[PDB]
Amino acid sequence: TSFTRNIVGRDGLCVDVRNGYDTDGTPLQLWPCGTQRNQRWTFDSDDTIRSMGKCMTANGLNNGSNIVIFNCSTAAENAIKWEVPIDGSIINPSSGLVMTAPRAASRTILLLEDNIYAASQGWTVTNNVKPIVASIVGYKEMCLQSNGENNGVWMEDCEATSLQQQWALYGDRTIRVNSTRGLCVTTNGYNSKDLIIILKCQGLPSQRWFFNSDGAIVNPKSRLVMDVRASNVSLREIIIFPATGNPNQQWVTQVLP
Ligand SMILES: *[C@@H]1O[C@H](CO)[C@@H](O[C@@H]2O[C@H](CO)[C@@H](O)[C@H](O)[C@H]2NC(C)=O)[C@H](O[C@@H]2O[C@@H](C)[C@@H](O)[C@@H](O)[C@@H]2O)[C@H]1NC(C)=O
Ligand SMILES: *[C@@H]1O[C@H](CO)[C@@H](O[C@@H]2O[C@H](CO)[C@@H](O)[C@H](O)[C@H]2NC(C)=O)[C@H](O[C@@H]2O[C@@H](C)[C@@H](O)[C@@H](O)[C@@H]2O)[C@H]1NC(C)=O
Ligand SMILES: *[C@@H]1O[C@H](CO)[C@@H](O[C@@H]2O[C@H](CO)[C@@H](O)[C@H](O)[C@H]2NC(C)=O)[C@H](O)[C@H]1NC(C)=O
Ligand SMILES: CC(=O)N[C@@H]1[C@@H](O)[C@@H](O)[C@@H](CO)O[C@@H]1O
Ligand SMILES: CC(=O)N[C@@H]1[C@@H](O)[C@@H](O)[C@@H](CO)O[C@@H]1O
Ligand SMILES: *[C@@H]1O[C@H](CO)[C@@H](O)[C@H](O)[C@H]1NC(C)=O
Repeated sequence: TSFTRNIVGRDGLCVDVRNGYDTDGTPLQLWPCGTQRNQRWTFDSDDTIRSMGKCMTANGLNNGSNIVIFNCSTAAENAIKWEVPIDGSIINPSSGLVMTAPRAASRTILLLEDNIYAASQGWTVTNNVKPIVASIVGYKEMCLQSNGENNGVWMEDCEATSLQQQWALYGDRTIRVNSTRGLCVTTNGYNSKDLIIILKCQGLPSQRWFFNSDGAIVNPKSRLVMDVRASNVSLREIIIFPATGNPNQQWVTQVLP
């Protein structure tokens, strides 16, 4: 009834108990991923998440409160229970606040903040601490392709040799240009028909995505899903749109060699 994994988030860095100290109150931070014990988190059926025999703990339950390691028995019960929603958040049920990395840098200290569905609030519980590299196959068995910073994404015939068809699926729930990992698939607004482009990763809600069980790629803040505009690949426009279940909104990841 328990299992142990890393937790990968912002910029592909991992949740790390700072300096590897286990004394009560030691902050959680981002640090490059590894196998050290202070990055190994055990998920127990009691909804605790433990490292080095101690619990991930909200040191307070307010906007901006720090998350620390603390003795599981002596901490407040409200402070040591967590849930891992399917969209990749890590939520403290008592407060409703979510784990947030407010900066991308190593040594950034993790905070509970109001959920805004930001990419800074996306996490992946996994033993593979590298981004998964895949083509994103969609409408007409075509492949999603990048076309540079600030430009639209669009569909093209799948080519094993097209680097701009290769996507790094990061633990913070961002979809990144594999060959330029500072750049993120980004919706240019949260309204229906807003265009999906490539922009510098800035941890924004516009840069967060969820691969749901229906084959959709969902932007959690807007609720909207990636859509090949008008089922017309020649428009070279991918938008966000309400989920319809139609072929122009169905996507599969295909892992690359
Ligand atoms: C919870 O904490 C967040 C980080 O402190 C707040 O965002 C920050 O709000 C500051 C003004 O209080 C502003 O100068 C900062 O730029 C901003 N930081 C970022 C990165 O957004 C947040 O406050 C809400 O959202 C901001 C953008 C403003 O609209 C505030 O008026 C809001 O209160 C805090 N959230 C809440 C609901 O308290
Ligand atoms: C969490 O805090 C508990 C209360 O301070 C620790 O249990 C206490 O450990 C003392 C020193 O080891 C021991 O004298 C006390 O009998 C015991 N108190 C109680 C109420 O059990 C606990 O330490 C862990 O569990 C105890 C029982 C021993 O097995 C320790 O060796 C364990 O470290 C603290 N937990 C951790 C992980 O530090
Ligand atoms: C995706 O991009 C990554 C990062 O640039 C590429 O990975 C590098 O590949 C070279 C050659 O194999 C290795 O020597 C490095 O160790 C890799 N870097 C990292 C950080 O993993 C990768 O080849 C790209 N393409 C695919 C399909 O993954
Ligand atoms: C093994 C070990 O304790 N490693 C930690 C690492 O996980 C990180 O916490 C870093 C900076 O705070 O301090 C050490 O290098
Ligand atoms: C079935 C079909 O092509 N639906 C598309 C829809 O998915 C979206 O792209 C919209 C934008 O105006 O255009 C059409 O309704
Ligand atoms: C698809 O888009 C292209 C390019 O803009 C346009 O020329 C064409 O007529 C469109 N096809 C349909 C069926 O609307």
